[PDB]
Amino acid sequence: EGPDNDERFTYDYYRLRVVGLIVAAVLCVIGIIILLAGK
Amino acid sequence: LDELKKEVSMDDHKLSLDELHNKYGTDLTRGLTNARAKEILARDGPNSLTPPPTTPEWIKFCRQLFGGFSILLWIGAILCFLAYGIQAATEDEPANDNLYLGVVLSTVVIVTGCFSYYQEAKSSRIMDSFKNMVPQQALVIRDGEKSTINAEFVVAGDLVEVKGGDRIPADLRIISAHGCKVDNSSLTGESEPQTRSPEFSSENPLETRNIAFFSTNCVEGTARGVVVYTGDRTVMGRIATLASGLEVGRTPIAIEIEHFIHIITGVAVFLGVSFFILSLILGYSWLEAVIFLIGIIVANVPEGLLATVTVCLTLTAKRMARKNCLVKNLEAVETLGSTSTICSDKTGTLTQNRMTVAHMWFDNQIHEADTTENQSGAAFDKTSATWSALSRIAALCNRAVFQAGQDNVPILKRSVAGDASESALLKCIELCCGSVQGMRDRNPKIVEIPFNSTNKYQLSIHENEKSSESRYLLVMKGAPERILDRCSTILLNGAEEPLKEDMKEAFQNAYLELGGLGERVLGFCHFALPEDKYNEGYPFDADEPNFPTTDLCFVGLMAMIDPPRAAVPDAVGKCRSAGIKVIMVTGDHPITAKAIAKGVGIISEGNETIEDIAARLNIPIGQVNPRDAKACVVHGSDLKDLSTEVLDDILHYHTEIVFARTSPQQKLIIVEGCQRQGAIVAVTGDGVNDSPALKKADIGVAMGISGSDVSKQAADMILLDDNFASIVTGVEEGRLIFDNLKKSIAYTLTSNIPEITPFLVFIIGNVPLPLGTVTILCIDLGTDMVPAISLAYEQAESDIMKRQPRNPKTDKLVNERLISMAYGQIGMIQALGGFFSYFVILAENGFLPMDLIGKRVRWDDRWISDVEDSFGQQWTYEQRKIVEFTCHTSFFISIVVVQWADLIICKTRRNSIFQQGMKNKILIFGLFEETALAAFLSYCPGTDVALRMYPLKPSWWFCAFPYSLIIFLYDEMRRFIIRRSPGGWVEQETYY
Amino acid sequence: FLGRTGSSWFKIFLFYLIFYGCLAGIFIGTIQVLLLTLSDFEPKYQDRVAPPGLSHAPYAIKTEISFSISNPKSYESFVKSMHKLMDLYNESSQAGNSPFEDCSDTPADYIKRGDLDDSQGQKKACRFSRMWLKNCGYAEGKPCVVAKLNRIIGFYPKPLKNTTDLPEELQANYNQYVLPLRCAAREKIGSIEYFGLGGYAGFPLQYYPYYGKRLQKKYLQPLLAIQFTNLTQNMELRIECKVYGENIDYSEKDRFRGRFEVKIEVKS
Ligand SMILES: *[C@@H]1O[C@H](CO)[C@@H](O[C@@H]2O[C@H](CO)[C@@H](O)[C@H](O)[C@H]2NC(C)=O)[C@H](O)[C@H]1NC(C)=O
Ligand SMILES: CC(C)CCC[C@@H](C)[C@H]1CC[C@H]2[C@@H]3CC=C4C[C@@H](O)CC[C@]4(C)[C@H]3CC[C@]12C
Ligand SMILES: *[C@@H]1O[C@H](CO)[C@@H](O)[C@H](O)[C@H]1NC(C)=O
Ligand SMILES: [K+]
Ligand SMILES: [K+]
Ligand SMILES: [Mg+2]
Ligand SMILES: [Tl+]
Repeated sequence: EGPDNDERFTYDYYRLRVVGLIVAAVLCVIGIIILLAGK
Repeated sequence: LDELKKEVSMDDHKLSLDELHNKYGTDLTRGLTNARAKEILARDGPNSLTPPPTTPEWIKFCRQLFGGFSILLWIGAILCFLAYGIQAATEDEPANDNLYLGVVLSTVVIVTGCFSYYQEAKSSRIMDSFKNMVPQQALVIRDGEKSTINAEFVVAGDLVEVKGGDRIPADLRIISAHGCKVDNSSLTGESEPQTRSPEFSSENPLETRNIAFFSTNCVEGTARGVVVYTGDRTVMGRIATLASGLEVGRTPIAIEIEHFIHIITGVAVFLGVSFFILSLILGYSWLEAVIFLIGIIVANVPEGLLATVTVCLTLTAKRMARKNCLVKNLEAVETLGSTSTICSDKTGTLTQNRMTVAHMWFDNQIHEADTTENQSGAAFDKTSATWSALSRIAALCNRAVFQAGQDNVPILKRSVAGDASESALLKCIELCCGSVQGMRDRNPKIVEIPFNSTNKYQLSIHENEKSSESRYLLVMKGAPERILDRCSTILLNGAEEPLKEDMKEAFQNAYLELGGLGERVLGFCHFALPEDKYNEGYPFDADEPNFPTTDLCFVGLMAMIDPPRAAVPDAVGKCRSAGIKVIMVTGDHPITAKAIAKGVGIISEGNETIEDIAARLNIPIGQVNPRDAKACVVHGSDLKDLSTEVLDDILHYHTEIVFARTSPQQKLIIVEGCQRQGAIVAVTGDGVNDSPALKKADIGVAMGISGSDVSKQAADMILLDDNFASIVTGVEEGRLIFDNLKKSIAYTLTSNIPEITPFLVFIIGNVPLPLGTVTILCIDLGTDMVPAISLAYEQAESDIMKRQPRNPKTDKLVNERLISMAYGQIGMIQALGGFFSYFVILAENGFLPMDLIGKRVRWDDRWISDVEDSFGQQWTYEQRKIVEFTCHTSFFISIVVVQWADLIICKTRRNSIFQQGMKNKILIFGLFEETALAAFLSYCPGTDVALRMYPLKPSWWFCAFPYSLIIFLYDEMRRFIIRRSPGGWVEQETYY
Repeated sequence: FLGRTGSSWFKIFLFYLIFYGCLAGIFIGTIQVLLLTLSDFEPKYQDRVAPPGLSHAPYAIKTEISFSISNPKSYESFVKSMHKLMDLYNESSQAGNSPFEDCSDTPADYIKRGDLDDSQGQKKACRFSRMWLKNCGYAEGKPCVVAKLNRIIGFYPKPLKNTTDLPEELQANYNQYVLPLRCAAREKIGSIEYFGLGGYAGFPLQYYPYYGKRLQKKYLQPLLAIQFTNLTQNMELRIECKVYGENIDYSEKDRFRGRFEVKIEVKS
C-alpha cells in the first residue's frame, strides 16, 4: 500500500520455523522407516 | 634378545643316570636333602614364569593424543586460549568465542583419543596361559620320603614322581618308568601318547623317551625323573618367553592411517603458515593473524575422519562376529584382506584332529569311506556279504566305547574311551551299521587276547549271534603282513577260497597304495572254529594258545588318517585363486604332512619334490636339478642346519612348500622368513606350539573349539566354529573394507575445500566471512558422520577375490589420485556452490557482489552502526551480522546439499550408480538424517545463540542444487571414460 | 620430477586450466541470472533493516565519548567525524532547483514522488540547512551530539498518537508530523537541549519516503542536534537517546535499534 506498507518490512519467521521443524521431523521419521527395513 | 630363544635346545639325555646325578648333586633313590633343595631354591630361583613388563594404559592413551591431527587441533585449542588471553588483557571482551572454541577443540582431541585407543587394542595374556600349565603342587622324594610341595619350590636335582592324570612340573630326566605314556602335543601339536622310559632312544632330545617336558601331561602309567630345568629355563618356558616377548609391531592398516595423516598434516601446515605470512604482508594485526590460523587449522583437519575409520572397522567386525569369527583386535579386520601368504598348522587346523577310517580293501577292491565331519560324501558298499564280515570284526575285535551321555551329539564328534585306531573303527561301524553296542550284545565275548607288542595282533572269541549256530567265532586284527601269515582262505564276495599268490600280490598292491596315502593300515581276519572240536562249554585259554591262530580266513584291510576338515580343500583353492601362497608348517611327521598337503591342495597334482624326481627317474637326488621341483618337503632336523639366507632361497624357489616336524621356534623362523621377503603373512593354528608364529604373524587366526587357550591368546582372530571357510570370507571382507575406506575418506576430505576457500577469500578479497569455525565442526562432527560411515556397507564393484593381493609398498589407502579428485575437482565445485549461496543471501538483502570487495573493515567495525548497502540503506552492527550468520547457515546447508551428490559418487570408484544401484539402506538413512540434522540446526529456536545458525528461507535451500547436479554428472561422465578405456589417462589420474 | 614426467605435468595443466576456466564461467553465469532477478531501485528483502537504527556522528570508541575540556587534542578526534557529517549538509552542495527543493520550514507531511520507477528523473529531495542546528569547532565543553535515523527505501516513519500517556507527556506534541527523540539516563545529573527542523526535537516527515541511492542521489536525511550542557563533571554518565513511533522498535541485542548508547565524561 501507500503510507500503510508495513508488510514490506515484515517476515513470518515464526511460521517458517514451524514448517522447517515439521519437515526436519518428517525427514527424520522417513529415514528411520528406510533404515528399519531390516535393521 | 630373543635370538637365543629362536634356536634349538641342548640337553643331557645322553648321560647315564649316575652321571646325571653328579651334574646336579642328587640322589637317584633318596632324592635331595631338605637343606640342599632350599639352597638350590635361593640359588636358581623359583620354578615359575615371570610375565614380561607391559606398557601401562596411561601412556597408551596419551600416545594417541599426539598423532598429527591431534597435534594440529592442540595448536588450535591453545591458539584459541592465546587470542582469548590477549583479549582479556587489552579490550574487555565479554564474549565467549575463543574461550569456548578452545574448550570444544580440546574435547575433540580427547574423544578422538578414545577412538584411536579403542582401535589400537592389544589383548595379550600369553605368559598367563603358560603359567596355567604348571601344576599347583608336585610330588618329590626328599630325604628318602615322598611329599607334595608347591611346584614353584621344585629345583634342578630333586627326584620327582608323576602318574597318569598329572602335569609334568618341570623338565625331567626319566630314571624309572612303568607303562608311562605322555601327551607331547604342547611341543608337536600331536596328542597321540608317547612312551617314556629311562633308555635314551634318539640323539634329538625332543624325540627321545628319557626326557619329559614341562607344559605336557602324563596320560598313563608312572615315572620318576631328575629335574634338569626349572621355570624360564625349561624347553617350553623359553617358548613362553619367546611368545610373550615378541614385539607386536604395526599393522598394514595402521601404517596406511599414519601415511595419510602425514599428507593431510603436510598440506595443513603448508597452507597454515603460507597464509599466516600472507596475512601479515597484507598488514593484518597478530591479533587477527592467529584467529585466521585457528580457522585454517579447523578447515584442514578432518575432525571426524579417524573416528569414522574406527566405526567402519567396528561395523565390519560385527558382521564377522555373526559368522562365528571373533575379532580381538579391530585392525585385524583388514590384515586378512592384505594377506599374501598363509602359514598353516595341519593338526586341528586343516585337519579334524581325529583318526578316521579312510579306505577299506575287501573283494579285491579299494573302497573309500567318507572322512568329513558332517558326512558330505557318499556310500562305498553295503551289499557285499564280505563287508558284513569285516564290519563284524571291526566292532567285535574292539575294546573302545562311547562316553556316557553322548547320544545327543553326532557320532564323529563324541568322546571315546580308547586309543585313536579303535575309536576310528568304532565310529566307522556305528555310522554305517547302527549301534555297535548291539553287535557286542548279540555276540558275547568269552575270551580275548589284547593287542601285544610281541604278538602284533589282537584276537577275540565270541558266541555267534546266529541261532542255527550259536557256536564260537574267532576274530583278530593287527599288522597287515602279520595277519596275512595267518590266513589260508579269503572271504571273496561271500564265499571263501584258497589264498593264491595272485590275491596275495593284490593285497601287497592295496597295502602299498593305502600306505602311500599316508594312512595307517590294519589287517582283519576271522575263523569259524569247528563245532565238534569246540563244545558249547569248551574253555578257551588266553594265556597259552588253546586254539588255532593259523589257517584263518582273511576278510579285508582298513586304512585310517586324521582327515582334512570338509571345507578345507575348497578354502585352500580359494585362497590360491586370490593369489595367496599357502604353506604348511607342522610338528607332524613328513609322510603324513605331505599326504594331507596333496589332500587339501597345498601340493597340486603333478608337482614334485626333488625326492619324487629321483625315485621316478631312479637316479641320485644330487643328479636332480632342484629348479625342476616346484614342491618341497623340509624336515625340521634339516631346517635346523640351514641359515636364514638358505631358508629365503627355499621360500623364493618353491610355490608349494611343506615344513614338517618343525619346533615352535622353527614356525616363528618360517613366518619371519616370509615377512623378510616383504609379504603380509597370516598364521592359522590351534596348539601351544603355534603361539610364537601366531604372535609374529601380521594376523594370527586360532581355532575356537579345538584351539588351546595359549593359541587363542596369541591370535588376533578366533574361528568359534572351526570353520576354515571363514578365512576366505575374512580375506574378502578385508579387501572390501579397504576399498570402502577410500570411498569414505575421499567423501570426508572433499568437504575440506569448501571450508578452506572461504577463509582464503576472506583475506585476499576483504569480504565478510562466508563461513565460521563453529560451522565447520557442525559438518565434520555432525552432518558428514553418518554418510561417511554408510560407505562401509558398500558391496564390491567387481569380483575382489579374482584380483591379486595389494602391494603394501605401492597400493596405498590414500594416494595422489584421491587428493586430486577430492581436493582439486569435486571439493572445488562444492566451494563455488557455497560461495554462490553466500552471494545470493547478501545480494537479496541489499549487498550486491560488486560492493562487497574490501568492505570487511567497515563490516566488522562494531562502532559503525550505519554501513551503506548497494541500495543506499543503513545497517547497524547486529543487523548485518544476522545476515552474515545467515550466510554461514546457508553455506553450511550448501555443503550438505553438495555432499548429497558426493555421497552418491563416492559410492563407486569405477561402476556407475545405474549399475551398482541404491541398495545401501544405511547410506539412504544417512541422506535423510543428514538433512534432518541440518534443518533442525537452522530452524530450532535458540540455535542462533549456541551455534549462530539462522533460519533459512525456502529458496535458500536450492542455491547449491545446480552444483550438486554438476558433481553427479561430472563424476558419472569421468567414470564412464574409465570403463570405456582401461588404458590409463582418466584411470591413472583419478582412479582412487 | 616430483610426481610425473613433463608430458604428464603438461596434461595435468591443460586440464585444470580448461576445468577451472569452465567453473569460473559457470559461477559467473549463475551470478548473472541472480542479478537479472533483482531490481535496480529496490532490494528484494527489507525485513533485516526493518526497525530503523539510530546512529550519531561522534565516533564512539565503545559507545563512549570521554575527553578533557582543559585539553585541545582531547576532543579533536570526535570533531573529525562531527565535521565529516555536517560538511555534507553545506549550502553550496544544495544549489538550484535541481535536484533540490525548498520544503516547509516547519514539520510537514510525507511527499510521494510517484513509484520506485525511472519513469521520472532524479526524484527531488528536500533541502536541509545545517543552520537549523542551533549552537552547533564544536562544543569543547559539554558536547553537541548529532542524531540520525537510518535510511530505508519506502519507509514511512509514523509518530505515536496522543491517545494515551507518553514519556514527554503531551509537551510540544506535533502529533501529526514529528518523530520525537528524547534522551535520558534517577541519575538526572544533566541538561538536555534539542535542536532541529522547525525547532522541534524530532524528524520532519516531509523527508520521506526515501527513494534510494539510484532514484535519489544527493538526497539529505534530517538531523537532530542534541546538546548536553550538564552541570556535572568527571564521571561516566550513561545517556540513552530514544526515538518513538509506530514503526519504531528496540532489541536487547541490537543496542542501536532506534536508540543511542552514549557514555559522556567531561573529565576536566
Ligand atoms: C562545508 O562547510 C564547511 C563549514 O565549516 C566548510 O569549511 C570551510 O573551510 C574553509 C577552508 O578550509 C574555511 O576557510 C572556512 O572557514 C570554513 N567554513 C565556511 C563556512 O566556509 C567546508 O569547506 C565545506 N565543504 C565543502 C565541500 O564545500
Ligand atoms: C583457492 C584456489 C586458488 C587454490 C587452487 C589450488 C590448486 C592449484 C591445487 C588444488 C589441488 C592440487 C592438485 C592435487 C593433486 C595433484 C596430484 C599430484 O600427483 C600432483 C599435484 C596435483 C596435480 C595438485 C596440483 C595443484 C592443485 C590442482
Ligand atoms: C548558543 O548560542 C547562542 C548564540 O548563537 C547563545 O545566545 C546561547 O547562549 C548558546 N546557548 C547555550 C545553552 O550555551
Ligand atoms: K599377531
Ligand atoms: K571435511
Ligand atoms: Mg594343531
Ligand atoms: Tl575440516
